[PDB]
Amino acid sequence: THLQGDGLVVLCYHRVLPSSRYAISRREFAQQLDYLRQVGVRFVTPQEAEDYLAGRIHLPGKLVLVTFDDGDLSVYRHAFPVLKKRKIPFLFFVIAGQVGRKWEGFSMCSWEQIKEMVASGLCVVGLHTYDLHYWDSQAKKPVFLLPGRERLFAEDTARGTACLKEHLGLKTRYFAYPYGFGTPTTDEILRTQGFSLVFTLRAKVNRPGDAPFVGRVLVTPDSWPQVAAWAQA
Ligand SMILES: [Cl-]
Ligand SMILES: [Zn+2]
Repeated sequence: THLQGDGLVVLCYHRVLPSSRYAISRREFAQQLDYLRQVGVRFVTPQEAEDYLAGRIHLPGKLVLVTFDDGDLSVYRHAFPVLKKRKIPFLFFVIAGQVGRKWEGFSMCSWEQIKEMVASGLCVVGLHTYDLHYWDSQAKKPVFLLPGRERLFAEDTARGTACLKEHLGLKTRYFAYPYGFGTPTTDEILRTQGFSLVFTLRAKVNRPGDAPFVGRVLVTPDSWPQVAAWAQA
């Protein structure tokens, strides 16, 4: 996690929970947001981020976009009140086919709960596949990057966008790769299906002219000092 200079850093959170893996505590989460704001970081909307990275609106200074991956209930139960009380926008990348279910041991937000967050004007929902968030340990890569799977990826993506449109009544501009990475083949499928931004877990400071690709910092105990130092600097 190497971060220097003015530009857009995009944070990737998953769960806001007290005892789980890939989770940050409610208290710690709020303290992180507070610290960033305290030292002068500007929190940006997904639309602002797109116009910034596309250099279509113009700059300046130190920018941050908050994002969450998967659809965990804790985003509604614990993250959302923190965000709402601070009026901080965020992008929620959901596994559209796992919404309203238990997924890998965790309750997911329901559609009612996602809708309520969208209604606040703070939450924009993106797609995190429909139901292709699976890892192949034999091949050491995600199922959607396995050979001969480009068709399956295209169909899943189209299903995901259709599903979000049906529930939220909105075209889906934003996509996040499960496990953080794609190929030129999958990038192109996303482009032709109308996505304006494609988010990865490449930890970098994003600058105007980087669109459509956005590097995100996965927030961990080890990566936070780097973001905080970058912010304070
Ligand atoms: Cl929860
Ligand atoms: Zn994920």
